[PDB]
Amino acid sequence: STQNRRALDLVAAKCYYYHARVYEFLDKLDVVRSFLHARLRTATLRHDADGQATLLNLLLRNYLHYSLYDQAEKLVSKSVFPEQANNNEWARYLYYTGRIKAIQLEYSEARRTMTNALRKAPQHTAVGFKQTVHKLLIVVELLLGEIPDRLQFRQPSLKRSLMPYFLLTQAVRTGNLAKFNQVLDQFGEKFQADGTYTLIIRLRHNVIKTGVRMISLSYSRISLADIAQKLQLDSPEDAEFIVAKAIRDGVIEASINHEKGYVQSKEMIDIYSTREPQLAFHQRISFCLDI
Amino acid sequence: MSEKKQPVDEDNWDDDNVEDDFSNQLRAELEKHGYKMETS
Amino acid sequence: MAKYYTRITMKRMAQLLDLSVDESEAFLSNLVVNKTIFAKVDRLAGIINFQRPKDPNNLLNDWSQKLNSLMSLVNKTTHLIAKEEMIHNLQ
Amino acid sequence: QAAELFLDTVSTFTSYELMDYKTFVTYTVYVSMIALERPDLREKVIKGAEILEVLHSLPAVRQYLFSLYECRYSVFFQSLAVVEQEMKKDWLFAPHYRYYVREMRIHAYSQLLESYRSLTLGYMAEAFGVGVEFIDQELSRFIAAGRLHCKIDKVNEIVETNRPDSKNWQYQETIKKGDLLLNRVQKLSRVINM
Amino acid sequence: TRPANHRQLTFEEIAKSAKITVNEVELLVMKALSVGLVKGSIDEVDKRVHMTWVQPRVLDLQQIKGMKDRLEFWCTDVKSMEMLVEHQAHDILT
Amino acid sequence: DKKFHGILDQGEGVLIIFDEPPVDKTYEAALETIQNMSKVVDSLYNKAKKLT
Amino acid sequence: IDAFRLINANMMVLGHEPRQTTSNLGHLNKPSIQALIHGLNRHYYSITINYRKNELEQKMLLNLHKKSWMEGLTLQDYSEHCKHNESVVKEMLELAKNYNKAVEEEDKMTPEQLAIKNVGKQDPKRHLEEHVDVLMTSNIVQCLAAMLDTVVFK
Amino acid sequence: AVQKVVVHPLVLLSVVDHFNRIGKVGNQKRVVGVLLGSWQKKVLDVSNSFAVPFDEDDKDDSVWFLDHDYLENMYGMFKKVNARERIVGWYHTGPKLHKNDIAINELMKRYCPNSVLVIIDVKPKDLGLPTEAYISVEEVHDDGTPTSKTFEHVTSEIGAEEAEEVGVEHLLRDIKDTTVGTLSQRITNQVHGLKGLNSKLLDIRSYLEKVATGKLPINHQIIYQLQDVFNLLPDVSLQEFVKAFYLKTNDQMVVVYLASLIRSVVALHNLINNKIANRDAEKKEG
Repeated sequence: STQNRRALDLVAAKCYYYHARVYEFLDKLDVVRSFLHARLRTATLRHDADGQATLLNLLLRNYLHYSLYDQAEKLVSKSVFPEQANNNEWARYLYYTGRIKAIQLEYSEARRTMTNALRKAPQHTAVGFKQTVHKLLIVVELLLGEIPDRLQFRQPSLKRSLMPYFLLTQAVRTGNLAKFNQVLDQFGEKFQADGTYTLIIRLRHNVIKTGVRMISLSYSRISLADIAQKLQLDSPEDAEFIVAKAIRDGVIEASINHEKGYVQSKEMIDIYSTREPQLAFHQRISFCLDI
Repeated sequence: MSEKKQPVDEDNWDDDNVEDDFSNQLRAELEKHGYKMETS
Repeated sequence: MAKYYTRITMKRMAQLLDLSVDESEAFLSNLVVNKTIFAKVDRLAGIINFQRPKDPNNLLNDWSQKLNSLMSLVNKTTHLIAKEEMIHNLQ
Repeated sequence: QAAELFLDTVSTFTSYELMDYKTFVTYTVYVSMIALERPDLREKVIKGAEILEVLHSLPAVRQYLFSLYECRYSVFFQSLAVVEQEMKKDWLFAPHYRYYVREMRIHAYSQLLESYRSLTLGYMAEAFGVGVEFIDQELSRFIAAGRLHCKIDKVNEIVETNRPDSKNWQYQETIKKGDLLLNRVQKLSRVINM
Repeated sequence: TRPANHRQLTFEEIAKSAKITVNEVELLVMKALSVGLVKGSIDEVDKRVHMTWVQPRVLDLQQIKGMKDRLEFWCTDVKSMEMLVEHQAHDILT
Repeated sequence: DKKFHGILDQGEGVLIIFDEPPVDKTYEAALETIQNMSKVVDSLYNKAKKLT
Repeated sequence: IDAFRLINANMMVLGHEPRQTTSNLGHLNKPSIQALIHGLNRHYYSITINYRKNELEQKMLLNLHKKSWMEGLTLQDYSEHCKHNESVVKEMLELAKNYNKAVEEEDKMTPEQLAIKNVGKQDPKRHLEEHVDVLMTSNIVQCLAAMLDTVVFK
Repeated sequence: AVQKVVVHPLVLLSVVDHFNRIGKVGNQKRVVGVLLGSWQKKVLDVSNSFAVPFDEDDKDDSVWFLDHDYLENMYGMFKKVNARERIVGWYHTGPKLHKNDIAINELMKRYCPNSVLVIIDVKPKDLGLPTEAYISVEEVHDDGTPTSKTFEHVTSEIGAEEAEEVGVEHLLRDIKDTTVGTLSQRITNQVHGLKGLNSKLLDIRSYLEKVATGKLPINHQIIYQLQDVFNLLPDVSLQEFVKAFYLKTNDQMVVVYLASLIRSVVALHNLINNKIANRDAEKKEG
């Protein structure tokens, strides 16, 4: 009750960043972790404010950057909620766990805690971590399909940090295949410097599903020995095969005349008499009643 | 104000979508029509 | 034929008028420009039809009418059964 | 709006900034051929005595506007190449010269396509603009862009149209603005009250 | 006899069940509509009729068994949908 | 010229004729409210954002 | 109400105050000044009353007065409900244009002055939250009742 | 011939007070009285009443008595105090429709032509409106007797009046779920109205108790309606009744999406009118 834990949990947290950057320069990292667990062990039992919060972001800061287990642990960590963390350590808290679901393939759940990690942030200008989340937030949306205009707040310090990465999503909204490869040699070295390359390498599945939606919506009765030459696939024998998983995933619906070679598609109009715009309402009806 | 504790480190929008379309497709599409009349 | 039919062929109606199929089309021309009988005829499959609009809203509207006819009818028998027991097992 | 502010062209005097009134005539006709359809181009700028005689001194713009109205589709692109080049070197249209023609292409395409339903794709080469595969790559990128309501076939060599209602497309622009305004107010309510 | 799912008989079945030719069954049903014993519509190109309303007849103690049983599971359907009402809108009104 | 509407065919010349007053009152007279209310929230910068 | 009863004017000549208060139950109601102009309290007096209510009457007038029979199990003129759903929204646009107006003349003359001065012409802010209640209960009641008829009626 | 009846809460209370003043007999007494009122514009009105002396012995229950001298002079007084008021018919207390009420009506039809009866409740428990009325119709018809006559229920409700709504709403003071918003309809007809259809479904089950075992008259004129209810049972979900349903859901909820969007910005503006009275008040006052 003297706030000796409370006022010095900040002094714990604020010295840890100097305790880290010394150790992230010339020293080790890992017996501080076991010291941090006992520091976490004494938390939440005696006092239950701002000791549950900072001791977990400072637990994550190299556990992400290591391959140690530490990610399903943070699932079964009860300390996910400290419920209040002073609006700046809380705001990046959703970011450090935001990359966790991204790096282990949890796509759609991650983009809402990436967005919430972006809009709880202060009014500063030299913001190089905000330079990172604005990059990472729409990596995972390229994995899903949606893409906003990223340069909608472009700065004299944001512009040079976007031009390789903005040129990346130039290729995704197109249907070309080696255009992705024209990026992945021109800016392959920059993507490792930001530490994102293992996410970038799997976009070839998303380019071709964007392409097959574009082609099936453009052309109605197209030969399967024509789509491969347009996608520079170099082979018609697997041009049936991507379309096979395109119906297995359910991108396009209609049939293939494999004996002839043309892929017909039905003109599916009047989605107006279907339940699905009410789902676009019911997500947004209830939310605007919440605000 | 304006702190952000650092742990780590119109006129523009419509043409960007138009830059997306003809990014590498027929920028100065001016003279091929003079050369497509005798072919097509 | 507009009252009781839904969709009849061109050849059938011209036979029930005992005249030419062209003379049958001239009869329905100057009656729907009078708009006293509405029709949507055809001269490729001979398929004419009577009182066939798009009906965007009249589906649910006539359905809602069938509820109020039904709910008035379930109220008709409900207060009628209870008196019928009162003339057999009264006292 | 700019054709609506340039609606009059009568009391618009021989001013200082467009020192030729005929330059003002060229600007008000270039914005009119986007902003309004043809129940209104067939009454307002084709019949105005104030607008007919001032481009009677112009051989270029008279041929450029009327080719869309006279359905002279092939010669339409010839002067469209002239205007768009002139639009580049001109000030104040050069911020948006690439946005103009791609709206004038899609307006010249769909005007021809909404007349018929079973128009083959090899008819538009010799009557509308040469290059069959040029038409192919151009129509493929606009249907995929979500406009120009038709549906092209490939191996029986035909272009089919459809007709959608003004419900799905009218619903589409609503969900953009509803997301945009809620993006505005949710970000606002975080900023105020800490 | 037909249930309320279709009750959509064809003219060939009338030509089977009344052994009368094709060129008279249209005259037969317009008489039936005029007297008022049936209320339905008449197609001619698909050769079917959409009968909707029929004249009510009498029945013995066996057809009430069908009207007992088709009524009986319709009772609990009023129970089942209203069960959502007083359980979900319960705190809206005590 | 939209004085009549339908479609024209080239193989044989069939004029499919159809008509519907589709809807116009419900949506676009409700759509401009959104761009009106956009200007209201912009005016809320002129009494709150500059102020508090 | 407030039944009365006379007092003797013989005691008025004596100057003697009647009715000899033994309980703090009489002086609970205050008489009106217009009745005090008349003979109260110089010729008559008030009497406190209550009412004799009983469950033999209480329940059989509550559950019988306003009972809606099958009204909410209707659809309310199904072509015109969505027609009335535009009969409000159209002027609700321009009433929001007033709300796109009245907020813009704030940070101005001290909105206590914006209380006196707005008694001539209509305001958006109260009128604009008015129709939202109307455009909700007309919709939510009618949309819910349509989706209970589909289950119960087959 | 008669549209409906209109019953005021005065006469509703003007029976129960008489049921209490005869409730001391203990054994058996039905409250039978004279119903006063008018009927104008084809709508039956009920305004006033009283009760007439009446007894009934159980053996040979066809001997009733109406002291008509008590019927004459008291109506002679009520016509004198109110010439607008007149006779409208009669009533009885009606637990279970006693037997004399086939010819009580024919005894006193020489005053009112359409001499209507009213059945009331003395023990109030139901989920409806416990006020019943019939009408007198006779028939030289189908099968029963050469002289046949059976009452038919005309619809019944409690009508209001401006003067009595002061007194009616004064005597309640218990509960009154007013403020009709989004949830008055939810309970007056969506909680209750679905359970309204309960006892209407359950009523034809009570007639269904005669499948082979119940009372001896079987149907003849009861089943033409029941044959129609299963026939006029509504349209199944295969047609554009599917499609036009999603059509209006995609239309009605648009207005709900707009209106809810408005409600946020209004209360957001009301937040700014409360930060104008917080930060601009602490520096001034303290």
